[PDB]
Amino acid sequence: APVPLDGTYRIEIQRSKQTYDYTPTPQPPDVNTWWAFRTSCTPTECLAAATMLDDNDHTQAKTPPVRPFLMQFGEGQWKSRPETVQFPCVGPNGSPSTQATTQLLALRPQPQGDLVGEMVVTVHSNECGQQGAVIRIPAVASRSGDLPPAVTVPDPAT
Amino acid sequence: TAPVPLDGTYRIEIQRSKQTYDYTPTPQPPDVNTWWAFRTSCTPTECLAAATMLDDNDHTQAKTPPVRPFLMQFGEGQWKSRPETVQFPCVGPNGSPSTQATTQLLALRPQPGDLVGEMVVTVHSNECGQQGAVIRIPAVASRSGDLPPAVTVPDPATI
Repeated sequence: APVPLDGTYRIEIQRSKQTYDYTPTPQPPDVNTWWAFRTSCTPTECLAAATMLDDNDHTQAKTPPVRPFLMQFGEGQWKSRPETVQFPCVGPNGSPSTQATTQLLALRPQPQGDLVGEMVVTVHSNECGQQGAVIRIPAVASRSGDLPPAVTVPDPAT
Repeated sequence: TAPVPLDGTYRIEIQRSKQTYDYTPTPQPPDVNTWWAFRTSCTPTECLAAATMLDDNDHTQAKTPPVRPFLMQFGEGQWKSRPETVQFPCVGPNGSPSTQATTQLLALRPQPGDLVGEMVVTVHSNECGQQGAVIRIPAVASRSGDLPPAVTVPDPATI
């Protein structure tokens, strides 16, 4: 004979505390993407461009053509341009919505030819109560071989 | 000859973003140079560094009164300090002085043994029309010798 639920109740869902049931693989899984990179260096500044490759086949360009990934080196790191991305979300009230975000990738080179850095997501609007929140996601890039013959990369300077 | 008279309402527009300094062979404004006594503590999980600020006239001495110890943490290929919430005076698009809420930090990327990076100032309020503006200032740090004997640095893991 449980005590009856009668009346107004506030229900509080503590999302910041959510956990996954143990599993020996990252949850959510990492996002792995393959890129054909090319670099153009003036004696003033360096730019790199990247064409996205297919996940089922790293020998082929991804179709339809993904916009070329532009990165610029400066102040010790590679950094892409902030992309203004809309983002679905759920507000503190349960109501689904969408919030405005800036996303970029920063990548810092290491001796052996690998890079380490992060993706940075910034929320600019407050539809879901997160205006001003900054999410950082660790990132690793490693060169796994040379350009695939079937794939062009445009000149970064153009 | 005699000029056309100024009579009536006039809008005056001052294009600050286009301000320039009269030529001078030194950076304007001048670089800010500051000296720091650093010490590092690395666990196999994460590394921290702390720094005591040294005196502007005499690099052998701690700056007084004691500046808060400069905390930096290494992660994802760089040294980064914690965002300091700093109020900043400013003038709005209307001329009225005011002050805006800013977040400031320093990021420093190590090089084969110097460091290079930037200070990042973010504006969080809109009293001067700059909410969301991000200012980046290039930064260079170089080790110019050892710890001065007259100067302690706290353990980074303290606090």
